[PDB]
Amino acid sequence: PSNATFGMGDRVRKKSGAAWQGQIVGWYCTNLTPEGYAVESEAHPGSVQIYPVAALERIN
Amino acid sequence: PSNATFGMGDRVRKKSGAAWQGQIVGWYCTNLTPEGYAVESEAHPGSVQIYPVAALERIN
Amino acid sequence: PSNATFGMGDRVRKKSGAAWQGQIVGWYCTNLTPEGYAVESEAHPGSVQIYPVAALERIN
Amino acid sequence: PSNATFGMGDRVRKKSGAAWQGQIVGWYCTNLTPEGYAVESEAHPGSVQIYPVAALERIN
Repeated sequence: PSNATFGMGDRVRKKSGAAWQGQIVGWYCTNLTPEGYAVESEAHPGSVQIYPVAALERIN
Repeated sequence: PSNATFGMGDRVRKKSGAAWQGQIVGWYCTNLTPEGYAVESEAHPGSVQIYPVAALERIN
Repeated sequence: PSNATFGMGDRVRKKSGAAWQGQIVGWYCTNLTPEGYAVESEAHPGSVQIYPVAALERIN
Repeated sequence: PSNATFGMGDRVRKKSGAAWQGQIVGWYCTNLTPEGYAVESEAHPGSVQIYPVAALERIN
């Protein structure tokens, strides 16, 4: 999107707390989370978790 | 999207099993769920659940 | 349990952020969340969310 | 429990669809899922998902 932090296919991980890592497969927006992403785990195919942008970091 | 069953803001509910109802706030796609939606509950603001298109119906 | 903050059937709600309210239906424990509860929403029968004890408050 | 299919610490996996594998860390019961388990992924420490007994199999 002309503005999003990440794009479909970006490989990301959660920065802290419970772990999660995999590819960006989607997106969501609410008043509480105005920029959120859906992420399919690379260890467990098919399982997707949603998180706010702040919780995620791209993997370099 | 030039093709999606639902659009942001559509009011939907789960057709069966565990209940869920509210507005479409997002979208996701995986091999397992090639057309999925994120839905923020209208009863519990801020809480979003993700589901495959098949599980949802627009509320008329 | 001879020690738990809440019991099955306790009516609770999330204290802040995304909302959630309903009855305690279960329990879990990990290193990250050594005291956690499963809660079935009272607005959406059948839908359960899990949270750490800290996030919940009994409803008086 | 004098009756449960699995016990805390059992190593299990989801039988089909989205994958999930790890240890049993908890339990829940609703009318919809009268026997459910919380499972912490062994690939993503700290992340727990809940499922009905039917969806899981112990790993031998």
